[PDB]
Amino acid sequence: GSHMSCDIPVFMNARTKNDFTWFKLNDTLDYECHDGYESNTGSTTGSIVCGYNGWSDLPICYER
Amino acid sequence: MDSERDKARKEVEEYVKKIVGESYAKSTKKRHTITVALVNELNNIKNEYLNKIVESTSESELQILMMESRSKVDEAVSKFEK
Repeated sequence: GSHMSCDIPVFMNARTKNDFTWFKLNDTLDYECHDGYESNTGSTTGSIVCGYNGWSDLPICYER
Repeated sequence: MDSERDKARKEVEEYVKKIVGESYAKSTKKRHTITVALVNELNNIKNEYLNKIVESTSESELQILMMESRSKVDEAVSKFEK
């Protein structure tokens, strides 16, 4: 069922080295911002978690 | 009916992808948590309507479902400021 997995999300100004294309519940994904960009909280990296709702957070970085 | 179902699936997916893309484009550090909530919701709507489409038995039902998906997506977006 659709609430049992998460697709790889769209990235914006960020990369991942994770090579999986879909994720089970509680699986995680690490991202890193492009140089010159930062997360919503000011970090250059983040980790996001697949849940019933979708992703806990999205790999979008913002120009510093 | 197989071809029509495929076209309907593509239309629903493309509209959701468009609106997710617009949500990303306008995101900012301040708006980021809105973007996450909204994008998850849009993908949930997408899955609901793709599932209805796959089991549909008529072309007119497909047209209704495409229209309903678009409306639900637009309604979700409307819950947040532009």
